[PDB]
Amino acid sequence: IQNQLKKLQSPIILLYCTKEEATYIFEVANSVGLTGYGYTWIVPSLVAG
Amino acid sequence: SIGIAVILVGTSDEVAIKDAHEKDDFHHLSVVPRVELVAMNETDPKSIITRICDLMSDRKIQGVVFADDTDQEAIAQILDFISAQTLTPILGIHGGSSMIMADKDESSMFFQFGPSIEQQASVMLNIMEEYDWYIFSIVTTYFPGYQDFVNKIRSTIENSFVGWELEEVLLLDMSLDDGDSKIQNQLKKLQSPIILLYCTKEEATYIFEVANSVGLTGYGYTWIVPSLVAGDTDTVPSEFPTGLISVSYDEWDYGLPARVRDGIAIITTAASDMLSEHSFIPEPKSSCYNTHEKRIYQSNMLNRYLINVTFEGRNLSFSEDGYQMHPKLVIILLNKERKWERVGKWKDKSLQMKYYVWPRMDDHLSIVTL
Amino acid sequence: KIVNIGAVLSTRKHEQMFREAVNQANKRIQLQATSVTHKPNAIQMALSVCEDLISSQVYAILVSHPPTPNDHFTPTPVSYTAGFYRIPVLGLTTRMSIYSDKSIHLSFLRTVPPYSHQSSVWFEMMRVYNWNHIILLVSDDHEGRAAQKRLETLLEERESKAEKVLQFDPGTKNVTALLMEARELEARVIILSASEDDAATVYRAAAMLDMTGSGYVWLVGEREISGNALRYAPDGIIGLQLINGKNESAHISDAVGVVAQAVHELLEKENITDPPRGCVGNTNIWKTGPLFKRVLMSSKYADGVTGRVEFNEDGDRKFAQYSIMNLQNRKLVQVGIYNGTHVIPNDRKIIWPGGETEKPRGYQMSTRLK
Amino acid sequence: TVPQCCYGFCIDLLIKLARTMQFTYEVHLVADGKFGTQERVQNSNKKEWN
Repeated sequence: IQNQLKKLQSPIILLYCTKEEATYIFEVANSVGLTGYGYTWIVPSLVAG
Repeated sequence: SIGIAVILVGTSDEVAIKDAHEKDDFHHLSVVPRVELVAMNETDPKSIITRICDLMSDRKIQGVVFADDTDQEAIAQILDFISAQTLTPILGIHGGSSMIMADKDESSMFFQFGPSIEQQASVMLNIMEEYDWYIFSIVTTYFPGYQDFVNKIRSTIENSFVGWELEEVLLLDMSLDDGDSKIQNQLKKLQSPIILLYCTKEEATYIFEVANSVGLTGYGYTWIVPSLVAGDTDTVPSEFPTGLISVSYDEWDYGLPARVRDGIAIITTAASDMLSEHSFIPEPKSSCYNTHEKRIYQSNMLNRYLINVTFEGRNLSFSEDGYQMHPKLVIILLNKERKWERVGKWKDKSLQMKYYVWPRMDDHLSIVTL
Repeated sequence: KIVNIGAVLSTRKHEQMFREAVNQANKRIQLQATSVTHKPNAIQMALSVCEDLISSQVYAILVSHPPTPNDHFTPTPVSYTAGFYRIPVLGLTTRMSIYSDKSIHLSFLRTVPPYSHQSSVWFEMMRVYNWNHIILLVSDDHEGRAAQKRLETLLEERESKAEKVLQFDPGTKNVTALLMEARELEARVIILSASEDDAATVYRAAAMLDMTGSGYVWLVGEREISGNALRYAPDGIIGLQLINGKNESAHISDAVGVVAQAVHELLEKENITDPPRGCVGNTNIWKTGPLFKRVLMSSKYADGVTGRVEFNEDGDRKFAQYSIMNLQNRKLVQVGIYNGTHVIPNDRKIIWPGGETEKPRGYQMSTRLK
Repeated sequence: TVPQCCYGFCIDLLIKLARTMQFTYEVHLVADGKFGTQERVQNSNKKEWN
């Protein structure tokens, strides 16, 4: 999953998962590092709760 | 009638070298140089100094060719220091003495066989131009030689009529504690398909592990390293990416006894020509201890004349920095099984590859055209 | 267990002082003392160093300057002999800029500031005096090259290029040609960095060309103030001088304390191997060299008898003290002290060059153009 | 070199500037006779303007 997440190149990404899954994916992306300056994430109403 | 010494270390075919030494013909030079073949172990630099002192005080030793089967550069450094102190001319044939030390002493008389840092960069640039690559970046460790080579490569590529695209340069330091995270974060900024690396074996392995953790070494990445990054082609750290390109010295084709005989003959001819022309031959008291007053007889003429010699249809002129003018370099590649396979040979600013088409490692089409 | 240390010094009274210091530090794991004198040659010095390393099997070697004025040849033999086994070596009174790059000298620790710090000192002194146009006059040499490179880096940090740089040959009989070209500029802040011998020759040509009157300022170093240059030195020249550069017993205590801290922090590690006592026996590299050097480099001393002791990247003792001297009426007097952060002046007055009490502008306005 | 006479539009503008901002000058021609170009030939390893 971490190797496949590096293929993302667009500046905007939509995420559809659950709270625990969203937190895990965010930790994986922070390990990758594509969430600091030029990345924007959009999530549904169920991701926050 | 100048006595030259030849010291061997470890196991070596001394009987084969004896025939090459006896076959030397220098009748026109009239040197009539005697040969003193000695074998010794890898005991220490102190034992080497004692042996050199004994050989010098034995019978008018005016020159020495020293070879070793080890890989320490400290032996070459100690040999250069002893040659500078005794003011006698010594040469480095191969092995550990063939290592190129960066800054030579001012009042020294040393000669070695090998290419310079700029020569390796020029060979790499020529190979990249032949491979049609036109973009690359640079990364180096805290080694000062790496910074010097980077500056030389930048100065060479800056004044180029052809185009060139340099993305950025990295000067990350691996000696910092807990700084591997910052290095891994900064390595992600690389975007060019070619990258040059200037570091040591352990540092290269660590950087390769970090890059594999990042993942930019699998398909569209090509790495170029210097001759010091490999060192021993027999051993592989198993952490280097497949398809690594690096240059090295010609050691598979060059013959050790033939090279030793050629060096001895060139030194004898140069010394004979100098003694015939200048009419001054330096033969001081060959002692090791109490050498402060031994500098009464200056030997700068022999060092000035040792940078221009030729014999048997070959050019062996050295440079002001102590490096050979025209060396023989090889370019090898890594296959599937960990090993080094000779791919191309470069000499006299002329390269020669063993394949017109590079091995790519269904895309990559071929089209016929009239 | 018991582990001894070694050192090489002259003035056997200093050897007794070092023995007393070791006896005092023993009260702070048992350490012994082993020291020898200095020989009149480099080969004998290397042989004695090897013999002493075989006899004592120490892990660190302390080296100081001999009674020789040059004080540059003594650091070469001991360092070249100890670099074989990668044994760390700590210097006490070595200030030559030649031993700055880690390439030539692998393991080296300093207890005084190199001549490169004079460039930062001059930058701070010029910033304190609000100058923006300076002329750098340095002799062609390694120390001069380093002093020029450090000054150029400090200047490019603020994006301010030097007005004019003039280089001369070491030992040149005539330097009026460079002075004629330097006197055709608009700047008045001239910095001189050369040897004491060429210092007087440059001062004579400067005083003969009426270049030492009113409106000119002189920025020199420690080497330009000592020697016979004071016989031909001009009034108002501002020089530099180390606080405890002449003293050699004060740095010994701090070096011994740092080495004791490093040894206490080293014996608590795994895979530790003592340096081999087989000098003539073994010629390998001790694996306890790199890690011990890395641990000693970052071994920040809390407090000592000569101020805070730290180590820079390229093995340099930072945080030194300087005494800003001034020559008035053929007598030198201190005017201030720079404790790294800034220079705090004293209550004494400053006599500028030419007798002008007011601070000179150090610049002129060109009116004739081409 | 030989002293010659110079005059024209650029000389008049130069005189006007020297009068309006009160400086002096010593005009002299160029030896190369070329407008200027940056020779960056890699033969001598140096690049400089002419």
